[PDB]
Amino acid sequence: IVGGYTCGANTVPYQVSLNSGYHFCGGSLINSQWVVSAAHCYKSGIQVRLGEDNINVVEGNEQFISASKSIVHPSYNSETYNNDIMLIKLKSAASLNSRVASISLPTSCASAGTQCLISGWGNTKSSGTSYPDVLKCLKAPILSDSSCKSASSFIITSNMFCAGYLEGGKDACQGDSGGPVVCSGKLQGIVSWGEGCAQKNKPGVYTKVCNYVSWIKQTIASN
Repeated sequence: IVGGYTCGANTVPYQVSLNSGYHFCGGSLINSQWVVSAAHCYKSGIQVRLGEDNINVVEGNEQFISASKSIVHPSYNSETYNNDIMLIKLKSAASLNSRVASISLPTSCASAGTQCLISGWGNTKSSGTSYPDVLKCLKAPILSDSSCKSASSFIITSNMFCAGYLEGGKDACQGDSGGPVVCSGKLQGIVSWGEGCAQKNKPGVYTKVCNYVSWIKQTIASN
């Protein structure tokens, strides 16, 4: 996260870190047995780390659980990043508490102008590389599709939405992928892609979760 702030230990209880010997993506806990992330974060042998703040220090509230199965969206297109969403089922149910909680799925889609919270352990520099060990936070608004496309020239589908500041300076970045975008208490987006980080007229692009509620619910009910 670029231009954000230190969230504070466990203030984002649904935030998860996907670990394959090292942190490589974020994710969101939607219930005791399931986590949602981006399809481009797919990897074999994933260990889900919940209740994390400093990812390099055992602080006492962590739960390390291996993934039993991963399901990438049936129509995920790695070239355009369309349908960039994936579900991960935990080998065992997580213990829910004040530090580890689930985030609600949306009922309706969020509209332009709505403020959202984006979090992650990704790069903090727009130019250069500097990875934080503690969770970073960023409040950013949803931009209208027209405003986004006109300014960025990005090729976006109806399964994506932009959020951020056209003036630049604040944005998600590498390492934040798969992370949550929460607006009004609901998971409305997943950190998906963009052009560089925090650049002018180049806001972040996120997977529009409200378009996948049916798939998510049906998949978890049958698995």
